[PDB]
Amino acid sequence: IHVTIPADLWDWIN
Amino acid sequence: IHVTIPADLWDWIN
Amino acid sequence: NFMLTQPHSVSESPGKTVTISCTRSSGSLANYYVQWYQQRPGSSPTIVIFANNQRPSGVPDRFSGSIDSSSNSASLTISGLKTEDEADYYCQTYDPYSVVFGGGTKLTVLGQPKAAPSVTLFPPSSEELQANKATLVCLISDFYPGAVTVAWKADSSPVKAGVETTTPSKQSNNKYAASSYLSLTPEQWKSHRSYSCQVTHEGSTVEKTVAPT
Amino acid sequence: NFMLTQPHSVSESPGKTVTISCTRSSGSLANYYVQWYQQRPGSSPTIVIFANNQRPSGVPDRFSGSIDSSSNSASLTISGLKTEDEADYYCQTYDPYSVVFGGGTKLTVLGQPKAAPSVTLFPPSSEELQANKATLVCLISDFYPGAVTVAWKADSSPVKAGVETTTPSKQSNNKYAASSYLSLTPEQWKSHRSYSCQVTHEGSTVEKTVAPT
Amino acid sequence: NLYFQGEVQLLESGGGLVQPGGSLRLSCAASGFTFSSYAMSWVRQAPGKGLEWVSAISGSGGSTYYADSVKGRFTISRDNSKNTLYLQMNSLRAEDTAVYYCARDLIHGVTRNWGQGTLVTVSSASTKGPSVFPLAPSSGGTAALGCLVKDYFPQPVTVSWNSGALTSGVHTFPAVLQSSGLYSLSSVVTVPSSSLGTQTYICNVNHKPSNTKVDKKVEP
Amino acid sequence: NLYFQGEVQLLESGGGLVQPGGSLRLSCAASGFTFSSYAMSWVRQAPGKGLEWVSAISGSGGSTYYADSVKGRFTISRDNSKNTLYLQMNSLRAEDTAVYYCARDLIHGVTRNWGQGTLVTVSSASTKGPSVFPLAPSSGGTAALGCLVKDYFPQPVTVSWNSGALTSGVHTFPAVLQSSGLYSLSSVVTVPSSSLGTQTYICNVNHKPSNTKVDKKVEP
Amino acid sequence: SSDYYDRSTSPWNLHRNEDPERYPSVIWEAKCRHLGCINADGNVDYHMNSVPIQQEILVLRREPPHSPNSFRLEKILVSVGCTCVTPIVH
Amino acid sequence: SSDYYDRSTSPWNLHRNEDPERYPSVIWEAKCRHLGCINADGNVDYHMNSVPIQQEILVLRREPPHSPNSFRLEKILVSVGCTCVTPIVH
Amino acid sequence: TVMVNLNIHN
Amino acid sequence: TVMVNLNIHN
Repeated sequence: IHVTIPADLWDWIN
Repeated sequence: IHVTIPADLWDWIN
Repeated sequence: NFMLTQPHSVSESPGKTVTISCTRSSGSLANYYVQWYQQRPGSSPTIVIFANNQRPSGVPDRFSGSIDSSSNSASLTISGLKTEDEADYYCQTYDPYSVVFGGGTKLTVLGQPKAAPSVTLFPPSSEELQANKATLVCLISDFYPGAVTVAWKADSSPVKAGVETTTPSKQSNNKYAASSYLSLTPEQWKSHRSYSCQVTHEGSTVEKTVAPT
Repeated sequence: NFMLTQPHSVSESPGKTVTISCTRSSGSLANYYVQWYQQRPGSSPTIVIFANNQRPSGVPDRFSGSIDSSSNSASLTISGLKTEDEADYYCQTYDPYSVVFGGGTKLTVLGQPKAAPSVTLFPPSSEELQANKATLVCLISDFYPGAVTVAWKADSSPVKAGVETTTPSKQSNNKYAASSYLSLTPEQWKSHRSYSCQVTHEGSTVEKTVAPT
Repeated sequence: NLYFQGEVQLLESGGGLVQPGGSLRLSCAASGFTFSSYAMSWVRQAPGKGLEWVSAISGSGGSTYYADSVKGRFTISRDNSKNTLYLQMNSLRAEDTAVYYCARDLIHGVTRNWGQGTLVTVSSASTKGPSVFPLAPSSGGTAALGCLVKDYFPQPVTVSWNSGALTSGVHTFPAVLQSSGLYSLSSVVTVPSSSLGTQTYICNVNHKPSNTKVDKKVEP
Repeated sequence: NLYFQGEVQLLESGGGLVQPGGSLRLSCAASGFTFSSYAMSWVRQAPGKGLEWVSAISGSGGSTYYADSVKGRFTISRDNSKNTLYLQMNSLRAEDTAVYYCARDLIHGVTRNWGQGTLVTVSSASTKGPSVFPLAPSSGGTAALGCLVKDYFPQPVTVSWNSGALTSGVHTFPAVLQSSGLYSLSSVVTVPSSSLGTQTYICNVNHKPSNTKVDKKVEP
Repeated sequence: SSDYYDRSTSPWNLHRNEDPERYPSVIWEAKCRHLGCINADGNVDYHMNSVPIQQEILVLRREPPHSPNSFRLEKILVSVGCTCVTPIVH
Repeated sequence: SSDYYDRSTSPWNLHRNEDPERYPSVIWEAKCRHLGCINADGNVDYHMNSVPIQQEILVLRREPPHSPNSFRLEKILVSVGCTCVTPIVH
Repeated sequence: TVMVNLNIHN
Repeated sequence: TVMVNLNIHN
């Protein structure tokens, strides 16, 4: 699997 | 990682 | 908050037109929609008029709402009056927080024929006397108008103690029914020679008598 | 679609009141908001009235809108009239698809003082004659009213061929400017003894003469 | 109207007997319309009295309204996923005794549809199933016989004859409220005189408030 | 009003010369307000004529409106993420020659704010930069001198003196439209007579439609 | 589940936006019925406008379309219902 | 990004719903200003009501809260704006 | 790349 | 469990 998420969501994950 | 998704989304994945 | 005032009673003959006013104290009536409900005995209210003058699918053109700001009042008019229109009518409106119902108007269709009352008197059952109690049962039915007087007698002497009487109520046949009870001791019942239920209707009195075995 | 009709011109003295009508053909005017714009020379239109009678922050109480359905027309009134109010005024409205502007009304504040025209005439430059062409330049300025007549003469004889004249235009000082050109062959210029620009304003004529070297 | 006559259905439950200071929850199951987009109301009627508005709630449940008389004691709520309206009533008082109706509102204050109603009784008096006494026929070709349904609390009682096989000639009388706080009523039936001896006449008395069902044989 | 006088800003670009049948795109950059919640309009004015509505679009861009004269040839659109309004004009005709204004609408048809305008010229005539001729001073203490800016197309030309150091006494005259289709104008300046010889007087002529800048020294 | 679309003074119609490549597959988009709003007398009034109310929502797409192993979470704009706006604010 | 909340006849206020456990963290919820709608004369009219327009949206939560390794994608209901409804439909 | 254990809900 | 390679977007 390969999943693309917004940069916005990636910031929240950190 | 552990991700919970709606049954609705799991049906669409199949 | 505020209140709505409507008459207690309204009367007219069949085919004629009646009008029920509903006056609002605090606030302008014209700023809020006024609703009209019909309530039959023992039934949920039904809508007759909503939003000042709108009729639900099924309500006859006989019923119509109107509002008048120069008096701060709403009105319900019933033209071509029928006997089925006899019921209790409520106006209803609101302000930005409250919802208020008027006190209700009782509708009477004049012209209905006079009916003599049917009286049936029951003495105490053996099962009841065995329980060491005694009740005389007076049942009044099929009378019109619904104004009745009940007076009990032991042999010939009157009695006011131990008597419980209902208020008249409308029957399915548009006539009235009532009931009166005499709670006695088996000793009071067994001592007297007889007992009688006297019911007066529009001046005429109908009597029923029972005797201890 | 539809159209709006307004007068071509409106005139009044300072301090007095003017009124510009705007009449709608197809559709009811009262169903759609009417806007009023002011347009100064060479400038974008500015809003004077929106939604029939609303004034934007900064528009004086002198300006006021009104609508009249008994004539299907909107009006713009300007009380306490000033010289700054001289401009072009447009009414605007719409229907469910279209947006329509009226033809415009030109406002004239009467009472402004008469001004004699300043005429300056230039003969052809050496650079231009070198290019084998010749132009005489007549510049008319500082005149009021903006109605001027330009007539060219070669020595004393009139000339209608090769003359191009502008329409008057408002200057920064609220006076008018115009310009007239005479396109000649260097041969026509070099042959004659002199040339003259004659400009007439309110009956009086001001002349300027130039001669070939 | 967006809805035809009869499609909006409102069904209340939860009424009953409670003591002063007690708590009770009313439920109103809705159908036939898009529940979440309607304001809902509670309206009550004390026995023999007029209609009195109690409370209201917006479609979303985000806004609530109460009559001054119930403010701080009652809470209206709704579950839009269950198409159900609620009324949680706390510190209940004798004045709260009424039939409570569920109502659908077109906008706040415009009630368009009513439920069937549910009876709430606030009293210190204990529930009491009735004592059923036969009212034997005696002295036309028509005999009157009945049942005396004595000393029950609260209302209501239901009277049937021969498990509902006998419906014609039945006259079940409205109850009398005794000075004791207890109710009594009578049910009479007119039958042919010749049928006495041949036929068995039984009154089936149902008092749901005390879970009491009593069948009394009425003999000549 | 939700906005103070001057905060709404509308800036058009994209006007120019095009041949009959040609295409051109107008842009209108907006600021000072929530662009996505406003209907926008295009309005035009032919030189020496009245205002004429061209087209309109809703806040979302979901609805479009056109004058009968431009239907099927023009397309209004917007990029709400860029706060920009557009007008794509196809099969352009001589009648489309105008200053085109961008407009903010309170509701469809209620125009509240206007842009600066952008000039669109539809003509078969080629762009042509002007020929600048000095208009030498001669016969008060005040001398008149100028520049004849001859045979340019289309409008506009801008005239400055001494790179904008000389602004007082300058009178730049409105252009004449020759029978040829070409324009001509004159710029004159009144200077002290005693300054001739000492001072150098230069007219700076800018004709952006042909990318022509010409500086002419005007000598006695 | 809601009948506001029909009771509003700025009423709307729901349009099915069908895309099997995204989750949710069907999105019902509000499209306003009229340019104006239904006034106090049941008539369309053009002294006001019906405008759609938009909301940015997260959706999952099969990116690239039809492919099984990859997916993309992205924000899209959707029309939810319509409201009534006037040129005069009070 | 939009000023309909102020120009609507059913105007609303935006309330920040802040939750660091979900993405998006901040959701601005519409809360209607009045029970009625602003009529043609700038007054609150109670012959109609302002009602919120709700939309089901997907959100990602840290489930259980604060934890790093697990997450849950779920649908929630949010108020987007308000519309004006009347008891009379025409 | 990361190890994802995904489960449904109801 | 499944192998998930997740990347950002802009």
